[PDB]
Parts: sequence; structure tokens; C-alpha cells
Amino acid sequence: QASVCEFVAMPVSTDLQYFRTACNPRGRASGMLYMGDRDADIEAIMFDHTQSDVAYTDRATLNPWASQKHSYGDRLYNGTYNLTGASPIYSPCFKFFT
Amino acid sequence: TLDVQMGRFMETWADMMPHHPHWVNEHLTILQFIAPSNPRLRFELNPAF
Amino acid sequence: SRGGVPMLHDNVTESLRRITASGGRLNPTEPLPIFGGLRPATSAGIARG
Repeated sequence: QASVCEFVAMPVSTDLQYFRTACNPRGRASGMLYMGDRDADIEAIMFDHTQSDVAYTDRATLNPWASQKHSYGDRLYNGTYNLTGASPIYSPCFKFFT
Repeated sequence: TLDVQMGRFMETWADMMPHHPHWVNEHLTILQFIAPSNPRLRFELNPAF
Repeated sequence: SRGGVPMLHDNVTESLRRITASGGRLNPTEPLPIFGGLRPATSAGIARG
């Protein structure tokens, strides 16, 4: 069975040492795993770019084209806005953006 | 006659800008642009806009 | 830390602290609370310790 490849745009001057380990395709590490103070912290991890990244703690996000609240990759691949809903093909990075 | 217009622009421009413009700071490297202290970071979303 | 000899112009110290705050994760809070401990602004979750 042929597996589809989804393409995410990002700047050319990208630190290549990110992709040499187990990385995140969104460009900013995120998720359910980091909590301990309140309930409205998942959105602050995933979208608030005032504070730095949780994993690589010297920057906000590797790409600013697929990481913000309403960026290109987030407007295209997030399941909430449902742009690719008429597509009958599975998107392999739906789970990383929703 | 393009003299009076340039003079009016130079007179108005001496106090039109009270701070540094955000589109002329293009000497930033990638590590400083990407850092969260950059106020221009939240306005860079699409690659064509 | 507080206690040393401050610089003569307050705007010089304000500009220096604002530039220093860029490029650093830990920073004092923006209002600079007088009669306080200057606690750094807490962040969200912790990844690797």
C-alpha cells in the first residue's frame, strides 16, 4: 500500500541538527505531556510564542510558517478548521497539528 | 514642482517617526529573529504575505 | 540584584536591561516591582528537567 507524503513549508536557513534526532514536524515541541500548574496550559505551550520552546529552551519555534495559531501549516493541516475535509486521503501529520 | 513636496516631506518626517521602524531591522541573524523577544515574529505567518 | 552604584541616567539602565532581556530565558518581570524580590516569570511545562 502506497503511503502519502505531506509537505510542510519552512525557511531555508533551518538548523539541520534538529532533524538528526527524534524531532517534531511542527517545528515547536508541544503536547499533553507538560503540565502541573493549571488546565489552560496546553494552548500556551502549543501557540503562545511570548515564552520559549519547552524542549529547545533558547528559541520560540524552528519555523514561523507552521507553528503559530494561524500560520500557513496551521491553517492548512489543523483538523479544527477543516480545509482538507473533502479529501478522502489520510494526512500523515494530522496528529501533530490538532 | 517637486521641490516644495520634498521640503514638506522632510519637515514632516523630522518628527513623524518616534521610534525605530520594524521593517528596516533586516540585519538580524536567524537565531535572533527566531527568538521570542522579536516582536516581528508573530507577524510572519504565511511565506507569501 | 540591587545595591550597587546605579548609572546616572535611568533611561540608560532601562535600555540596557531591555536589551539584556532579549536573548535570555530568565528575566525579571516587566513592571520592576519596588519593595519586592524580583522573581523571574514562571513558564509552562518542563521538558527535560
